[PDB]
Amino acid sequence: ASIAQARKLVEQLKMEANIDRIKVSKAAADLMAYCEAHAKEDPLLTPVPASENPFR
Amino acid sequence: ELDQLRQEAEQLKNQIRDARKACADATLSQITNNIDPVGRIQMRTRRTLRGHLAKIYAMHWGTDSRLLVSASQDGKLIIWDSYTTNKVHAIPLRSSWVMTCAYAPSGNYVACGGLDNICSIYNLKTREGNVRVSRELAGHTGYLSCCRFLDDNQIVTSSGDTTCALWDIETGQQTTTFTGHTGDVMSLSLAPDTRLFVSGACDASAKLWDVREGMCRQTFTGHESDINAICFFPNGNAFATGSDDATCRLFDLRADQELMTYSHDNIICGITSVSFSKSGRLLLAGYDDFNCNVWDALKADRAGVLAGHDNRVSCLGVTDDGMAVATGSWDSFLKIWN
Amino acid sequence: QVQLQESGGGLVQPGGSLRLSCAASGFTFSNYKMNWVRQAPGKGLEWVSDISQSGASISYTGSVKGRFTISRDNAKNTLYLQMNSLKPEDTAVYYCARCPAPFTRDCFDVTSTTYAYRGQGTQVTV
Amino acid sequence: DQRNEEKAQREANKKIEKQLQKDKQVYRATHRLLLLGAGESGKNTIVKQMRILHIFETKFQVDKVNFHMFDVGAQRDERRKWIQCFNDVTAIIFVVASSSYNQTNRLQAALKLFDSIWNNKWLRDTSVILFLNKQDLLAEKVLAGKSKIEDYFPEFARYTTPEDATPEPGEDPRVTRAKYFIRDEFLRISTASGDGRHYCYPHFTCAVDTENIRRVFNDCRDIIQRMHLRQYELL
Amino acid sequence: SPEEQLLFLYIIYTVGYALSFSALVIASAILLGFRHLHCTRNYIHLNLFASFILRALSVFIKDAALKWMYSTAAQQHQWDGLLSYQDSLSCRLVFLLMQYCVAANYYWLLVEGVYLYTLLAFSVLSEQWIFRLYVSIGWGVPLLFVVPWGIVKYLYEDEGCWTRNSNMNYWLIIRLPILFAIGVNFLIFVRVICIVVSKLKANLTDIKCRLAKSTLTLIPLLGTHEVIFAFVARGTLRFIKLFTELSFTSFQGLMVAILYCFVNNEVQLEFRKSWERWRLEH
Ligand SMILES: CC(C)CCC[C@@H](C)[C@H]1CC[C@H]2[C@@H]3CC=C4C[C@@H](O)CC[C@]4(C)[C@H]3CC[C@]12C
Ligand SMILES: CC(C)CCC[C@@H](C)[C@H]1CC[C@H]2[C@@H]3CC=C4C[C@@H](O)CC[C@]4(C)[C@H]3CC[C@]12C
Ligand SMILES: CC(C)CCC[C@@H](C)[C@H]1CC[C@H]2[C@@H]3CC=C4C[C@@H](O)CC[C@]4(C)[C@H]3CC[C@]12C
Ligand SMILES: CC(C)CCC[C@@H](C)[C@H]1CC[C@H]2[C@@H]3CC=C4C[C@@H](O)CC[C@]4(C)[C@H]3CC[C@]12C
Ligand SMILES: CC(C)CCC[C@@H](C)[C@H]1CC[C@H]2[C@@H]3CC=C4C[C@@H](O)CC[C@]4(C)[C@H]3CC[C@]12C
Ligand SMILES: CC(C)CCC[C@@H](C)[C@H]1CC[C@H]2[C@@H]3CC=C4C[C@@H](O)CC[C@]4(C)[C@H]3CC[C@]12C
Ligand SMILES: *c1nc2cc(Cl)c(Cl)cc2nc1NC(C)(C)C
Repeated sequence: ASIAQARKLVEQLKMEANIDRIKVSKAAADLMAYCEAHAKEDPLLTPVPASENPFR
Repeated sequence: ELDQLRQEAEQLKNQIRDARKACADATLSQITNNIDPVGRIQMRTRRTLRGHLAKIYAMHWGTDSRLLVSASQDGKLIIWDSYTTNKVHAIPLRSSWVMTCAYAPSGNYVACGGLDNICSIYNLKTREGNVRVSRELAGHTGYLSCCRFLDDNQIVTSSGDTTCALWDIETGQQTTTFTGHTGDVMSLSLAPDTRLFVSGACDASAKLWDVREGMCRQTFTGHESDINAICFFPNGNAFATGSDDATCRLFDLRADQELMTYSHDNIICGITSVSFSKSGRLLLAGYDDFNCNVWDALKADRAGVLAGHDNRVSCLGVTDDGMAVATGSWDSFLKIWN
Repeated sequence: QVQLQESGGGLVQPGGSLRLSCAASGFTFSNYKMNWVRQAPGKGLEWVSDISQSGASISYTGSVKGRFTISRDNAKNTLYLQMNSLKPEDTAVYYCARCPAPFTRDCFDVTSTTYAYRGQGTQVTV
Repeated sequence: DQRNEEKAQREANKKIEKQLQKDKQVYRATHRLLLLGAGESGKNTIVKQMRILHIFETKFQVDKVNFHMFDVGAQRDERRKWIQCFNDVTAIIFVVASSSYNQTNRLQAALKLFDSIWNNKWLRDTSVILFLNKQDLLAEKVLAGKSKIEDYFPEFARYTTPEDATPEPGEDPRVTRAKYFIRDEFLRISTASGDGRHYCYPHFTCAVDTENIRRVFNDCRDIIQRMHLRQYELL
Repeated sequence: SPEEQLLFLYIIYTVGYALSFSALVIASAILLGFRHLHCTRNYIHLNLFASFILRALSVFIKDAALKWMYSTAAQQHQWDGLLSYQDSLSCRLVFLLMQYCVAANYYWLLVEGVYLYTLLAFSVLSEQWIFRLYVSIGWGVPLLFVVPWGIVKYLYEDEGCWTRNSNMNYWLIIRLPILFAIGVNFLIFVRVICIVVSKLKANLTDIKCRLAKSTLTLIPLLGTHEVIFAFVARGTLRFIKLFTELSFTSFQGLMVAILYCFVNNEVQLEFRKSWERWRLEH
């Protein structure tokens, strides 16, 4: 009965454990690097001029 | 054998927690202290798309950033033109209780699913111009909470069956079923490469699925209540979740834990929708307090507020070019912001 | 991770007294309504007793009123069920469960068959 | 040229808005009813008589007014999320099996689900028409006296039948207690929260009772009238 | 003194009309500028506000037009330069507009009552069509008895700027339909109060102090001030009557504006949203 549920959960836990995790500092640096690289193409971060704003 | 396998589960969970803490050498609140704030994001309603008769439960942008689909409990699947506030198609549905809708990235098809446990595919670009049912993807034993169009005739549908599914529309039978969630699977978000997707459920956990293999690649815990919305970071290496906990968390697929917590002490209302801007710098979160808050995705500061909805904000959506933010609500009005 | 492990159960003679401690971890205990449910042998999940966030409003199932009493320690994030004058009908695995959303008077699906925020349960045999 | 295609967009919008007006005239004319209930709560019989005698979807018509009843079927037992879908619903028709036994306290299980409907902050304006079903099977249970509600509700022995009692012919005092004691366990929740927004209209029905299609119509008039009377602040 | 009595009355009734006009244009702007208050009952409310404003401005003209002329006649024992206008139909038509504004106010009270009653009684109706029918009734059925009254006064009667209803039978042409409007408003008022007290009895302690507020909110809306006055003198009694028959109908515009656009719970709600929005801007 619940033996199948327990065996499936534990095999999922071991499948999730054996992964190449990275320090949170490097992931934070990469995330802020993408946020810094694509800041020019964000018309919500930087308000796009009304000349090329289709919703005006 | 149950108690010993529960012991195995608890020690393996503790091992995963220690491996996450060993990776937890910092946070964004420490690294982004040298990051200038975005200021006040004061976005104003540009258009109010009205015509719906009931609560707007779902909304999704086309890839052209012009066309929306909005699903409402009245039994309508209206296709809007966001530039000219004009309705392109008014698709009547067989079941009034539509809980989700998706606009195909090719623009040809549009989905909708709800309490009928069926995801109905409608063919917009049809030879006669009559928007007609293309397929009815039955097979879920639970309500359809979120369906996202995969590119090549595939659709990833999430149900209250606690089980996601990848359907082959041409045949009508699902090729994969994603199991492992114990609560109602509430929201989906396909990665930009459409190779991995993330699922939010009422188990307060988020799961990273391999859509091609069918395995839960990663289980994200840290939330405290039902995950109501999920959305990927634009680069597909992180995602944000919204729950009834009244907080947004930003999980990273690589860091394997929380990056930021987007909460406010004067906020006690559940988060129904989450989105990102083109740069991923602005985290748009819909709330039960009838307004959307523009969170700084790198600082957790409320950079702005999108207020003006007379009822619960149920669905958010950013255009694929990021030029606007659509906010549907239970007041039957879909507002475009910029 | 919403973790709800429980202790203090076991075997007791009819008329005895028991106190089940529900050590909650992973969610701010003072924010959300808590309750006990129990599953007697016979495949039935029944709600036992509610307790509000502050601990002011306490309800009970009829069969356990006046003989069961629950307290909550929002400082230690623990929930108790003092079980006085037990009967052989009280044999059940008692699950300490919390409702799904904080700051809500509604307490949904604590007695559901596969609830997510319900503890692993402790067996109390009388 | 873009003028012709933009005017074709306008013309399609005009057709669509005419169809949406014609569909709204039917939408706000039909009454939506969510039909809830416990396991084998007797609500299935209520479906049959509202279907034939004039999720799953039921359309019936009494006194020229259209009603749509939505029996939520093939759904799990975690009603946390899809019950938010039922705010525009005029009335949540709650069927309780008052004599579910003769599994484990189906009345207290229904009472706690009833308590969670009022306190749901999205159902804080949807009224609940309450059908306390199986009033005939509750008769034989309590007058026999081998299976009591006092073991499931100790406050029943200290409970006396209310003065607002209207016992049917054949309802001995032993049943009109259990008939009306259950009704006040639900009204203890219906009055301790949300006054003026939603209202409970408890009713006593059974498999042999046939005018259940009129009790919902009479109390859906009451729901809509009270919704209008508080728009003018007359109530 | 009779003079004193009269001047202690007309200025106050304009004051009543002035306050009704001010608060009522404020209320019309409020009902129009929020969008969320945009319903069909609020469209009937906006029409009723506009008709009350029409009768307020119309009585302002009537009392001011007469005064312009009176001032000139008495300016220098002139007498001339005053008689000509009365014979010029430039005052006959303004008095016809006055009688039409009065009739339209009474019939928009009637339309408010009929809409409320069918909202309580016949809940199967198309608010797109029924609202056009209600606008047509409130603004057009007054024409169907004010303009035949106009042609009857033109054809059959003499001068006097039609302010002398000497042949009262010809004045019945506009009196009876207004009494019909008031009588049907009274029947709708008693029905709606019966419905309100039936909803109060069926609930769970003292329904009297709540039915009091309900009835006092319903009196100005359906315009049941008139059922005591109009349906009906002694020199003391006549003075007592005209004073109330003017003051209540003058302040009922202010009372309706307050009771259905200011202390209304949804607009007190409605305001609290727009205002907050304006605030975050700062
Ligand atoms: C805020 C603004 C836009 C609203 C202005 C409304 C104005 C027109 C209202 C407010 C007060 C009113 C005036 C007060 C009373 C009188 C005296 C009377 O013998 C002639 C009409 C007259 C002069 C009214 C005309 C209309 C009036 C002037
Ligand atoms: C009283 C006469 C002079 C009418 C003209 C003044 C108007 C503008 C005044 C009178 C009553 C006032 C209202 C009194 C009640 C409230 C509730 C408060 O929470 C928000 C403002 C609001 C909604 C006020 C708005 C302004 C208001 C409508
Ligand atoms: C505009 C002013 C100067 C004179 C017009 C009278 C105004 C105050 C009144 C009279 C009739 C009223 C209109 C009656 C019906 C309609 C159509 C409806 O769909 C929108 C409101 C609207 C448009 C009302 C607006 C206000 C209104 C136009
Ligand atoms: C001296 C001048 C200002 C008098 C003007 C009177 C005007 C405002 C009155 C007379 C006729 C009335 C209109 C009659 C018909 C309609 C069409 C309806 O669908 C909306 C209301 C509307 C548009 C009314 C608005 C107010 C109205 C236009
Ligand atoms: C001098 C008289 C004619 C006018 C005084 C106002 C009268 C008519 C008002 C004041 C109180 C009102 C009554 C109070 C409540 C009820 C009970 C209801 O079941 C029938 C209508 C009835 C009876 C109302 C009818 C109208 C009413 C009688
Ligand atoms: C000055 C007057 C004519 C204008 C107001 C209308 C009067 C007649 C209305 C307003 C409030 C009404 C009262 C409201 C409360 C009730 C309680 C009800 O159980 C009996 C009738 C009674 C006692 C009503 C009698 C009539 C009443 C006094
Ligand atoms: C409440 N009760 C009464 C009772 C009586 Cl006899 C009269 Cl005349 C008036 C009443 N008014 C109220 N409430 C108000 C209208 C708010 C004062």
